[PDB]
Order: sequence, then C-alpha cells, then structure tokens
Amino acid sequence: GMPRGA
Amino acid sequence: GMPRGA
Amino acid sequence: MELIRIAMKKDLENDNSLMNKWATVAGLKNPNPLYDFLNHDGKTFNEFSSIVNIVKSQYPDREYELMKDYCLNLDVKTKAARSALEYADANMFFEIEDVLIDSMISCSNMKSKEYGKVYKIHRELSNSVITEFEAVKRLGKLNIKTPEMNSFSRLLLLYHYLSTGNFSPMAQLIKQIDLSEISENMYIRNTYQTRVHVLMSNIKLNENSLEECREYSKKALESTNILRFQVFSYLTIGNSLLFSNYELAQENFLKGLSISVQNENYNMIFQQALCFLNNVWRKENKWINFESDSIMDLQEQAHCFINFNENSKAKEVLDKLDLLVHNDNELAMHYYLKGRLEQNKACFYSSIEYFKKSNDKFLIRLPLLELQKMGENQKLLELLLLLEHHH
Amino acid sequence: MELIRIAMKKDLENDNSLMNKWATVAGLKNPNPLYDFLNHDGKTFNEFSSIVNIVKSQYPDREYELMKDYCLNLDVKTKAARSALEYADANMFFEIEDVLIDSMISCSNMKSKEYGKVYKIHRELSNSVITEFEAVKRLGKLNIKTPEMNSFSRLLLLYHYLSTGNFSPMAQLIKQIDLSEISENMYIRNTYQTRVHVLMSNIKLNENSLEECREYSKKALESTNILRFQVFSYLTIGNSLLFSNYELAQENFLKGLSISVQNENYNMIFQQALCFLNNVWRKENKWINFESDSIMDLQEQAHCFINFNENSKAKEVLDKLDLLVHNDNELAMHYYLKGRLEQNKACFYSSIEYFKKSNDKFLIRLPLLELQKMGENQKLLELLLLLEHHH
Repeated sequence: GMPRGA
Repeated sequence: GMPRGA
Repeated sequence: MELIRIAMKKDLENDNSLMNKWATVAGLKNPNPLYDFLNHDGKTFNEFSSIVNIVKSQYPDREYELMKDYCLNLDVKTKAARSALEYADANMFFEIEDVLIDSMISCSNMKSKEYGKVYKIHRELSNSVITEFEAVKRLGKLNIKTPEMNSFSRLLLLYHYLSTGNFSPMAQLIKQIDLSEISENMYIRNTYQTRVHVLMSNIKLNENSLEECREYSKKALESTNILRFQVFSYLTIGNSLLFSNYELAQENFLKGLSISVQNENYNMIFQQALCFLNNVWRKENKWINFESDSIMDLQEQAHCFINFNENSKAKEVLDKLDLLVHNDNELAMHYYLKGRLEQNKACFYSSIEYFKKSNDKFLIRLPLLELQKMGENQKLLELLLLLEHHH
Repeated sequence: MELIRIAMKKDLENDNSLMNKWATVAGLKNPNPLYDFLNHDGKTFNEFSSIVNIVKSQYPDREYELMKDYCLNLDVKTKAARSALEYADANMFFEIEDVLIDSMISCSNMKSKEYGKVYKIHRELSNSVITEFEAVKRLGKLNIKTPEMNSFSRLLLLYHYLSTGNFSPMAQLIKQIDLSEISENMYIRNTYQTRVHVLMSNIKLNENSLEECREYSKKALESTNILRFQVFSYLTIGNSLLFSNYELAQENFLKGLSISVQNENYNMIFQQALCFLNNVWRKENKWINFESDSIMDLQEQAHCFINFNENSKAKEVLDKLDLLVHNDNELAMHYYLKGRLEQNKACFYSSIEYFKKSNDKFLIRLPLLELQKMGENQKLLELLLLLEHHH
C-alpha cells in the first residue's frame, strides 16, 4: 500500500 | 412514466 | 341562511331523530351545538370535523356544492375559516381555497393572515409561479408563529420535491414535522397526519421498502374520509405492487378508479397507473392515451410499441419526447426506453444515473433488469445497486 | 538541577553573548525570565515554546535527552507539565508522554488531570487497547471543560480514522475543531494548529484535491519545528504527486529520508513511500521490504512482481496476504492487485467498492484506470467515478 500519516 | 402523488 | 342549514332544517322537519344521528356523526356529545349552528347566523362548531362529517353522512352527493357555499360564507378571521382553508386544499377545491386565501391575507386576524400567506406560497409553488428558492425565502420572511404553519411550510416543500422527481431531500424533511405540537385545531392536526401518512408511503416506495409503503398507505386510508388522500393511497399501494403482483396492483388501481369516477383528474391518474402496469408486464395495453403530448403518456406509448416490436412507431414517439424538457426522474425513464429500443447498454447506465440523481430506488429496477439480461457482471450490478448519488 | 540548566550555565560561563541570543530565541524578549529560570528551580517560562526553542537552537543533537530530563522533572500540576504532555505526544516521545500521563491522572490539579485522561484515551485507542466506541464513551463521561481538550478529543478520533482507513467522517469532524477558543496555552494552540494543517492535508489528498493538499502541507511546514510534522508533511506532498510527477514525488520522499537519518520509523515510512511510488510507475523497485509481514510491504512485493509478470511469485505473496486481516482501504488495494494478476474485472469492481467505503478518492484511480484499459464502457466508468458509498 501507500503509507499515510499525520 | 409511473404516476405518483400524495 | 346558507344551503347546508336550509337543507338540515327541512330534513329535520321531515325527520326529528336526525339531530341525534347528526350528533353522533359529528362527534358531539349532544345536539346543543347543532341547535346553536342552525338557529344563529355566524355560529361555528368547535371542530370543523363536525360539519364535514355531517355533510358526508347526509348529503354525500352535494358535498362540494354545500361546502363551497358554507366555507365562502365564513368569517375569514375565524378558526373555522382556517379549518376550511385546509379542508379545501386537502380536497384540491381550488375555488374555495383561493377565495379563502385572498380574503385571509387581507384580513386583520394574524393567525388567518399567516395561514393565508403560507397556503398562498404552496399554491404558487405548486403552479410553478415561484421557484423553490423564492418560496423558501418568502416563508422565512413570514416569521411563522403557529405550529400548524410550521408543519405546513415543510409539507408544501415535500409536495414540491415529490412532484419534481427530487426525492433525496424528502426523508430528512418529513422527520422534522412535529404534529404533536399542534394543539388548538384538531381538524388540521388530523388532516396533516393523513398528509404525512401518504407522503411517507411515497417515500418508502421511492426507497424500495414496499411492505412499509403499503403499511403507511393503509394507515392513511384508516385516518381519512377525504377522497384526495384515498386516491393517492390506492395509487401508491398499487404502485408498490407493480413489479410483483399484477392482479393486486390492478385491483388497487381499479378500486381507485371506482372511487374517482366523477373526477376527471383522478380518473386520468388511475388510467395512467394501469397503463404503466400493463407496459411493465408487457401486456396488451388498452389504457394508452394516444391524444396527449405529456411526457407521462408519450413514454407509455413508446413503451407499449417497444413491447410489441413496433420499433418505427416507438422511434417516432421517442423523437417527440426528445423535443420536450424532462426532469431527472422523467429523463431516467427516457433513457430506459431508449436503451430498450436500441439494445444499448450506455442508455441503461444513463437511466441509472438519473434514477440515482432523483433518488428513485424503485423504478431503477427496470434498467438494472435489462443490464442483467444483457449479461452485465453480477458484482458490477451489486455495486450499481448499492452506490448512491451525492447531493 | 536538570541537565538543560546545567548545560546553559556552563555555556554562559564560557560565552556571555549567548544570553542575548537565547533571549531572542526563547521569545523572552527580555533576558529576565532566562536569568530566573537558570537561577531558581521551578521557574518556568510562561510558554513552553521558550525552552523548546532554546534546546533546539543550542543543543539540537541532545533534544530528546534533555527534554526527557526536563519534562519528567516538572511539577505535574503545572501548565508546563501540560504543555510538555503535548510536546511529548507531538514528537511521539511515548516515554515522556506515558509517564506524564500516569502522573497527571493521579494528581489533584483538575486541568492536568483532564489533559492526562484525554491523552490516555488517545494512547489507548492508538494502541488498539480500546475500541473507538469505548473511547467515545469515556470522552463523554469525562465532561471535558478545557478548550484544549475539546479540540484534542476530536483530534484523537481523526488520528484513529486516518490510521484505520475510515476517511469519510474526517472532513466534517475536522471542521468542528475551533482552536481560536484556546487562549491560555499558546504552545498547545500552535502545535494543534500544525496538527490540523497535516490532517487537513491528508483529508484533501483522500478527496483527490491535490493542490489544496500541498497547500496545507506547506502551511504545516511553515508553522512548525517538530520533526514528526515535517515528516508527515513531506510524506503527504510526495504522495499527492504520485500519479503525476515522479521526480518531484521522489524528491519529497528523499527529503524525508534525509531528515529521518536518526529515526528508524520515519526512515521506514519514506522507504515505503518510495516503494509504492516505484510500483505505480512500474519501475525496477529497490525499496521493497522483503523482511516484513505487514500488509503494506507484502502488497508492494506483489505489486512489483505483477508489474514484471512474475505471476507465480505474485500469487505466493497474495496467498500470504489472504491469511492476514485487512481494513477496508487495505482490502481495496488487495482487490486491485488480484484484479491485475488475474485480469479479472470483478476484482476491480470489489476494489472500487472498498475504495468507496473507505472514501478514498485518490487511490481509486488505480482500479478505474485498469478497467478503462480493459475497454470498460465510458458511461459506466463515469458512474463508477462519480457515485459514492452511503456511510
């Protein structure tokens, strides 16, 4: 998958 | 069409 | 005196047990309000239910003639005149209604003035004289005080959404109606209650929740003696049966026809309902209106022609329909018909597009079926069934 | 004493010109409180901003060492301990944070107690020790009073939605945060302001609003000196460029790697971003993590194998993925990979279903493209592009 973060 | 009413 | 009182006195002279009967029919505990009403000009019953129920019991064949006389003779400032404005609108007696309206918006009683101005906005929106935006603005500027007009200002929008094939706002809006807040005028509370039953039945139909649809229409039938609401109850029950039970759908539409005999508009509605029914079941169709340029009737001409492989005639009719302006729900049906005539998947996808925009989960079953007949992938159909248009 | 105080004393002894430098750095705009902090225990700057900025200016390589020392020696009842709790959570310094938490929920200051219990719910939800339902119940029973914790009780849910691939609630929830209501703690207002910038950037990415996404991440970068937020800003900017600008996406991820040299977690995140980038562009992939059993890394193994028609190896990886639990967004990617391996349209329909459920309008461009390449009907693709899942 595509890494996502905040 | 289909008649509709209220 | 007025016609209803003239008639009731003469009938009393011939039969003296009537006062009692009229008492029980009118919901009164005894004939006191009856004598007050007969003997004194300008007297009004507590609940408008009383005089309506007597007229329907004793002079059912004269209901319009009598009530037009009575209502247009009431003091516009009274509660009975407000009750009569609702009675007239519910029955679509536009001649009683509009006179009561232009009289009430002029008068000096604030409650009647408010009823009159709100019902005026309903009539203007219903006749496409104002837009929904302008109706909403005017209603806002009214600073509505009564619970009755708070409810009716929502009801009139619901009628507008339904007649314009814009079904997505309806479910949320109808939940904001709180009739239990109506305490002073029980006739208006009970008639608005019927109104909500019928509208809710249509919302359930549009959500493809057919058992619920029929339940609400049965509640409507139980709660009323007004022909308009009985008509739309049988229409909606019959419609809910369109895809499943030909005989019971037909029986409901013919029941509606049987109580609608003397009303050209209602009779036409049930002819159109039976016309659509027979096209859905691809039967010989004796109900087609060949002398009409309405979208409703032209669509059923084309549908019947397609069903019987008269593709040239169907194409001539769809040609006529191309040169007419359609709302989204009408357009969805148009693309369904084109898809069937042309055997064209893209038309059925456009039909689905506009059924989603109108939020019609019932009639969308027609293009879906056709896509399924053409071998569309089952997961795709499931996906199309479950996704929605974002408004 | 605390290490930070010791170091500043020493350095001041060797160079006096430092204090003026620190004065402008600490926002103290008056070396007064600087003197007071050094000479007297328990002195705290009015804003935690001051000591943070000094540590970063003078001892950037020792920040953690010093701050863990400072923060864990503060009076838990103070504003400095509350500010330090946010400093610790923002930096993912889970040591400082969790010890401060277990100290604050025990103490007798109500403000610190409230911060402690709210951050505790955040940490428990983040570690999947409690469910979202239990977190919401607990937050409700706390009867939150401070504006800061009103904001953070929303922020913690947003973090949960983002990490679980449940994007649909985020836009409406993030609009309900009002940081302008925070007036006492400017460090917490400004840090929360960065948090909102980064979350907003992610929400815009998930809505496929790419230019807005980059705008919000730029705002985040301008607003902060916290590595954690800089990392996720470059990550999100780079992601927003995935489908359009290979070189600039790569440049943002390489910038992330360069600031991540000493942080294994952030480094791994940028390796994963480069891994996904190179799979999207079907390039040779030097970033794959072959020593991982996470869905993220295994998916990129399979994607790379599929790109190079190593279908047996791809199937072995998808076999491994079959024996692991997936969230909706992860499952959408799974069905995309299955669809490409099998050339199976139904898999792309399932992929689309789960992208709609997670409300990911960005990654859904992958299955849509594949369907288009396989010759899907144009109107149909338009329907799949524009219809939405009912949440």
